[PDB]
Amino acid sequence: VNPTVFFDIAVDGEPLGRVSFELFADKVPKTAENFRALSTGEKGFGYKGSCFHRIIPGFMCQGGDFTRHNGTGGKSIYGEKFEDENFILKHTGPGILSMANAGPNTNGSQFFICTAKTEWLDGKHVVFGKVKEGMNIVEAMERFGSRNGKTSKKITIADCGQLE
Repeated sequence: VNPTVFFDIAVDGEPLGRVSFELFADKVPKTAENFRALSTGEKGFGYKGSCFHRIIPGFMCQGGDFTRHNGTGGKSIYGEKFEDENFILKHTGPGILSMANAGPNTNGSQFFICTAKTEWLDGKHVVFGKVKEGMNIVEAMERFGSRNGKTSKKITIADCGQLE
């Protein structure tokens, strides 16, 4: 009953592979529904064509800024920012999907994919999903990041949507 969405990832326009995510709609329904709608684009805007603007190997891949493409933009289906829903789920290891924010109750559309267990983020960023298939593709994305987060090639979401 938990939805599954996919990202087809392209590197400088060349297809890399597909990542699918389980969204924990049972535990964080309002936040999950945000990510799901933005993945299908059914509200008229969302993630298709946007880039991963910050990739730090051994830490995380950050994306979701589809209005300014650099970490300063984005917006939710609920408006420009929505509340921290809960912190039931923790940052337990690689593959965790969590919301970026700018302080309490500032969730928009930016998210990150953890590539290591980030426990210091617990209680500060809302965890709402996990990589289901294609963790190897996230590992391949990592190799295009750097210590300061700048990517050496452009990593884009060429297509996305709902599988299940």
